[PDB]
Amino acid sequence: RCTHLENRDFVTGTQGTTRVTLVLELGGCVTITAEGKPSMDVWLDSIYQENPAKTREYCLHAKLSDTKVAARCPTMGPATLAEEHQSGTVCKRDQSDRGWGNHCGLFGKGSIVTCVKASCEAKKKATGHVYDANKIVYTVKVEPHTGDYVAANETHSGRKTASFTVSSERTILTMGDYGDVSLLCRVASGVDLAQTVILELDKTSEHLPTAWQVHRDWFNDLALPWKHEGAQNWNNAERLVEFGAPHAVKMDVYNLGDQTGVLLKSLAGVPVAHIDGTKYHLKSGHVTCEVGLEKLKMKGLTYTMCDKTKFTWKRIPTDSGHDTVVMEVAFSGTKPCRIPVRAVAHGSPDVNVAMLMTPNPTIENNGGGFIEMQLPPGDNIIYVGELSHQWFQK
Amino acid sequence: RCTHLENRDFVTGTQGTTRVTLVLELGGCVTITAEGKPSMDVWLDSIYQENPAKTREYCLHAKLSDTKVAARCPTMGPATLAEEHQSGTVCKRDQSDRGWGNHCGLFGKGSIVTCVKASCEAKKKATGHVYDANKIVYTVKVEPHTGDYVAANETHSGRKTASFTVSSERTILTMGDYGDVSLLCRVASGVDLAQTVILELDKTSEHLPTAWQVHRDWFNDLALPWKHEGAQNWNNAERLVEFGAPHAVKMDVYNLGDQTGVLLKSLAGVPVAHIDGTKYHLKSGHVTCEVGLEKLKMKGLTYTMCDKTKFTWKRIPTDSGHDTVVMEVAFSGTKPCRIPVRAVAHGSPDVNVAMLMTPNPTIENNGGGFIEMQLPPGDNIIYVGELSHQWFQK
Repeated sequence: RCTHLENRDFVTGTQGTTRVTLVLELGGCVTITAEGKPSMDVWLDSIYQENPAKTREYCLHAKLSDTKVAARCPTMGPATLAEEHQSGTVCKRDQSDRGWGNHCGLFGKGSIVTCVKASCEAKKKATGHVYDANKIVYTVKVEPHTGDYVAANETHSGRKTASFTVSSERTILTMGDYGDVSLLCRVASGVDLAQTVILELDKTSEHLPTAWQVHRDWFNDLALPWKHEGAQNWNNAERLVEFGAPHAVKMDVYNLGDQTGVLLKSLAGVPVAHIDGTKYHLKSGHVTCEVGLEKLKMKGLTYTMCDKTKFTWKRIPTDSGHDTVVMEVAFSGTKPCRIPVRAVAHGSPDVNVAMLMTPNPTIENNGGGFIEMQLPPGDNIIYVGELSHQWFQK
Repeated sequence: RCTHLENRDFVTGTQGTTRVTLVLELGGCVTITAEGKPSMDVWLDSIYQENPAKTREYCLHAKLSDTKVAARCPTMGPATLAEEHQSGTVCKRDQSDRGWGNHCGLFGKGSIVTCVKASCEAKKKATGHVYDANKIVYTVKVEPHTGDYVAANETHSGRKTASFTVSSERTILTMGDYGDVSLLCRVASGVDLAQTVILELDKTSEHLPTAWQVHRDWFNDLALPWKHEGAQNWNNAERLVEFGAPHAVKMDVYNLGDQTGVLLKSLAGVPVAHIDGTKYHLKSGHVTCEVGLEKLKMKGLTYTMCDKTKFTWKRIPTDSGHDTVVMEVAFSGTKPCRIPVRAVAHGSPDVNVAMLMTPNPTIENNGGGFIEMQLPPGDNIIYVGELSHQWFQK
């Protein structure tokens, strides 16, 4: 959740910097590191609104019923059945080729209308929701970068959270023993959340997708029948119906079937949005923080060095990703000790080249001893006391 | 089925014409009329092949099962589960973001493939058939134009049929008592019936359409998984599957759902082809006939005129459509009599202007006495003996 996340920046300062101003986008993480304070990771974990507002619904499959055909003789009048008074029904008026051998009198064209009742099928609804900047929640998380951490989904009593609305952006956070990071987070959505919609389908028992963040323009002009929250019936039922020509005095009525394919066509390469029932997640957004570290303290520098021998390599210094070396160690002897780390560049043994992200590495009780250092390029030798390993830097 | 059909031509001759050469397209009708013979209607009723050849099938909805995920550590190797040996299965290879907190060792990208089994759903097949000129059947129908007929779907022992293959186009036809129309019909398909296909869906209990005559090019490049007649499994299953990105070591697999809408989209305004189980109907085609009437005879001219009074109007001379006047009459007295018809143009009473399509109109037992005449333009008076009615001609 930070050595992991490919989207990792650092931020470093003069000791007499004490504000930092970042942007955090989603599921990027930043490691802030600063002279004589402990490196923190800050990151933006979640944007969402709970019970967002429902928008129009869309029919993806029509239920057609009661084909109604009424037709008049070519002088007589024009025809009507009065179900074109009603809604959630689809009606075409044609003229039918009418003679004698079709119960008429004059040879001519003999006005005809057929209507049909259009309802939507059991669970083939598609449902918008809209966001309100005033109701949305931005979640930043701080966690010290000491790596007395766990593996990628197990919390931690240092590792704290701050939740910002638009309307409240000024939390202070207690980092186990290290003191207080302050946060100030000017919220910034992305689009007009009156121009942006979470679109949902019904979970139709497959490996098929449920949900998409999508512009409110595109949604609103979709090719489908629609209503607002549980309404009478459907406007634009005719989007899903089509009529035959008239033979005689009958006129065929068709269901252009199931738009599910058609919609997921539309949505090709739109990536799916996320949802925890209540909580609707934005996929897009960022937030911009003033991270106030005038008030962190070091991991207890109050401790005596680990006996320089009793270390063994939990993890071989391995390439990190983000342009650092990281290593775990086990040190069997005494308990809470400050660790002796150092590394040096062939040529020059009397000068330490280790630039630590892991400033005052300790081995604690439960455990500890992850080290992240950045090293000059070339053949170096890394030392945790006497324990050593090679390193080449590219 | 001929005063009805908007698509009616006539053909008329010198008495010493005896061949006629027509084209008949489908569900157009021609009325041939000729000095001192009885007017016939000829027309092309049906083109079809029985049990046409099946082509590829197309899947309109996939059944996905057994998502199989296998992934390797970023030095280790590349990954395989061996279900990408198999077919009717869909496999993507990605690289997954792999670290320490994902059971690995090196920080890197750690080759992963997931496969899924793709079968097609209960009755969501789409099925071509192809035509063979050698196997197709062209049906012409002759029926005398005396209108001792019925109403638009009740046969008649005069009204005869001739069925032409490519390979046999020379029937002679016995018209009740009138003699023999000969027919010679040089068959002409339309498209290469190796470039033309009846496309079918499964009758999915709606007012939805089943069938379409369609070019074999378009069909063959459709966006769907396919097999030949009941095969192992499906090629191009991947047309209907799509994969998530890889989180960790898992990689999501999706069903782009139901192509029915998508296909009927494609087919918008293609009009539906027809099918009687065995018999597949072309919607397009025509056939070109030499109609040999050197051998028709008149309705029995052997009869005495109807008493000129005892006629009453079954149907008022009404506009036909096709540029003729048509009328029915009832004549209560004696029985088989030849009818006295005539009409005249204000100005000039001593000269008959009635040009009959209904040359030797009789009233028979069961019944009779439909008259179709064509009249010069202006105020005329039509007379069946003494019975009379006005006519204006435009």
